[PDB]
Amino acid sequence: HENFIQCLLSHSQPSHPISPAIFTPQNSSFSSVLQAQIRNLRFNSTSTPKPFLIITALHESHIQAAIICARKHGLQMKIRSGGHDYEGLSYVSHVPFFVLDMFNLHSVDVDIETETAWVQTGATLGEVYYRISEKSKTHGFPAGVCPTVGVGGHIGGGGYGNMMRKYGLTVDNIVDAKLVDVSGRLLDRKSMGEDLFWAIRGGGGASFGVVLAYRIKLVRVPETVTVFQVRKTLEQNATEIVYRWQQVASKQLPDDLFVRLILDVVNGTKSGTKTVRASFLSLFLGDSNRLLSIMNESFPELGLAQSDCIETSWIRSVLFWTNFQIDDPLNILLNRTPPTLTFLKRKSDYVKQPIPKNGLEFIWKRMIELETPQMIFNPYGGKMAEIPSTATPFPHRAGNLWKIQYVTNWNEPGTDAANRYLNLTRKLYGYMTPFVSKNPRQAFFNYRDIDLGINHNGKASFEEAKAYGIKYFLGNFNRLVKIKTKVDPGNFFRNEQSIPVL
Ligand SMILES: *c1c(C)c(C)cc2c1nc1c(=O)[nH]c(=O)nc-1n2C[C@H](O)[C@H](O)[C@H](O)COP(=O)(O)OP(=O)(O)OC[C@H]1O[C@@H](n2cnc3c(N)ncnc32)[C@H](O)[C@@H]1O
Ligand SMILES: CC(=O)N[C@@H]1[C@@H](O)[C@H](O)[C@@H](CO)O[C@H]1O
Ligand SMILES: [Cl-]
Ligand code: NA
Ligand code: NA
Repeated sequence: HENFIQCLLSHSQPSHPISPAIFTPQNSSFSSVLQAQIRNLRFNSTSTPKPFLIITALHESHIQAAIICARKHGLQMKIRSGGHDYEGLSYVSHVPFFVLDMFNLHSVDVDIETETAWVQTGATLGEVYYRISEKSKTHGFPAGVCPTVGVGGHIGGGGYGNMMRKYGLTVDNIVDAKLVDVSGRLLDRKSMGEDLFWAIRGGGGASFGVVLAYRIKLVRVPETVTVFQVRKTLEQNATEIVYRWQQVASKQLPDDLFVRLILDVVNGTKSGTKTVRASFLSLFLGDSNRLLSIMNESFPELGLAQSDCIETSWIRSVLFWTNFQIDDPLNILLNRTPPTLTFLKRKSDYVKQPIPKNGLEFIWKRMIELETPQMIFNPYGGKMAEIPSTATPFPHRAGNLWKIQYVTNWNEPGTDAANRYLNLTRKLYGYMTPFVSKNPRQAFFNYRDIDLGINHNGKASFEEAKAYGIKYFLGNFNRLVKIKTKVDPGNFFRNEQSIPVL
């Protein structure tokens, strides 16, 4: 790989030297640089394939170099921003590969006048939120809950958060972007064209190029927002409460109200026994009095009271939504490292019809017998129902009541232990089949699941890619494929779930 390392130095601009950005295993730095952006401990095992090199891009020129050199030397590049990829596809590969690490490109330039912000893809959601909140307590951006998530993957993959019912996705709130293409041209919306600007807003940036920055459209948040978390076990009538949630959370609750439902298995009231806990976690873009009127009318079964409501800034709602204390200092959002790392599996599903009470009691018995899997239900409807399926590569719009995330975490290392938790996760997904979308079984790209299929990027690539691509992108998969064939016909930008060429 020394002709590649030489091509990189060969392409170095003298204003921004590439050498301090190149790490090979002979640098004693290498291990911690690889490890710094790892967010799934499954992909930090000794047996996990390591890149032979990491470029920690310090300038647009380092990206241009890495693309041009990797391309003429036929090398697999993995782009990494926040490293949250649930499958580690940003830092893991079964062919020899290097990682282009974007974390040093984390500029956030907030313009409250135009309600916009130029955000480098190496920035985290927490840095973006922190930087908005420093200029204005009445602006925000409808992205994800996890402060350490990277902008690159989050927006690339169609990121959502607790204001999607009001403002839609992250990708519904982009005015411009900067991207380096297969040719090493630095492009913006204008030079990139509407096809590529569409593709990188939910179609997985890493199939099309290195996104350097999104220009994001900020949104108005109220001077006061309301949050709550209310927990109900099966013994507190959780079945009736969940059942009612299903009928209102996407369909009836005003667009200002997001009520997430987290389902997990906890110790019951009788010793040794387990029960299902239904946690209702909410952001209301408004005050407790309007919320309490909504909930008394549309969802009284939750028993939401004034004592459940916390009123705070939009920025402190973010803290609350990531289990940080509501009085924590805001700069905790600048920590790029989560307080806990675990072994984890994620899958997703979409629900299009409410689960009958019989079906919920079914799920409670299955969840109690598998103990560890949890499910998170994220209501869609409001703006998510108003945007056409074609507006972004992300297709899941009207007709979807909610998105399920299957959440299985564990601490025990080793494949044997992994296989057990993966198996539990696959079983709950299996049980959920009749309740969730079918023909095809919809999936959310950002909840990446290699169980949906692996693109080996040879002869079979288009065939293999259909297996996850139709699930992620439904009928938009064909447009992604057309655009991929035009912007990257040689499939330089590839990964285990990349958009294939025709
Ligand atoms: C909470 C937590 C704790 C995690 C780890 C993930 C979360 C999350 N909460 C989320 C939420 O509330 N809403 C969401 O929509 N998603 C949430 N996620 C998932 C998260 O959005 C995805 O995992 C996302 O992909 C993370 O992005 P990242 O941190 O940038 O992750 P990677 O560096 O692993 O990259 C992911 C993926 O995108 C490609 N990529 C990264 N950077 C790129 C640039 N600059 N250009 C092009 N492509 C880029 C990577 O190659 C990889 O394929
Ligand atoms: C983030 C993390 O847990 N990384 C571990 C590191 O702590 C451990 O010491 C190292 C062996 O030296 O192996 C890594 O996977
Ligand atoms: Cl997560
Ligand atoms: Na290593
Ligand atoms: Na109402």
